Amino acid sequence: GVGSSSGNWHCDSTWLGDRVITTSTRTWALPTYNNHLYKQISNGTATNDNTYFGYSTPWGYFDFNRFHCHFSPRDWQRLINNNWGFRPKRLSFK
Amino acid sequence: SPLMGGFGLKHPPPQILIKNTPVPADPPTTFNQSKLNSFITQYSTGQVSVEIEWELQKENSKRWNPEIQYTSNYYKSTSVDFAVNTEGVYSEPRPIGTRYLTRNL
Repeated sequence: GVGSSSGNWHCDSTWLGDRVITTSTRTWALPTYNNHLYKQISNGTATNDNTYFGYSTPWGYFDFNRFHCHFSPRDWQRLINNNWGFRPKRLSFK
Repeated sequence: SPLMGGFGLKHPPPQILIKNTPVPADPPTTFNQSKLNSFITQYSTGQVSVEIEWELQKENSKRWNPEIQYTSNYYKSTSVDFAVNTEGVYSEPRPIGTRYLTRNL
């Protein structure tokens, strides 16, 4: 519905036993990229070491591949001062 | 609450009293009513174990920035803090308090 929220704000970290569940919510803004076009992009001889051929797309993408996207500095302190190791197990994205 | 700190208990851990039982030296062969004052010189040694279970109050804090934590100094030193020296003497270099995490009032 137009007048009903489709989700709630979920920023939190729950430490339970040998697990920590970080959840983070952010507000994003997506412009129209490339005027909806796919554009071939290139760079020539710039030195040869920096040449490329590729494509710019009208699509954006979501990146959360940094630890501070999920851990607050205090949560990071909790993690690093008390654990010999950690690893991701599962993720949910909304 | 005890003024030098800690837990005030109406019924604290009981005092554990220990004594070497006196072992008389050889008494005289004729009866003497006087209490014996000649004792075999004696001492005892052993092991003592005390196990205390402590309940913890976990911090449930929404503080964003990192907290103050007790940490050992990273820089090099002649000896490790809270370790023995070259003579085998264990030393505590500083009094470690207990209040490092934070709460709102």
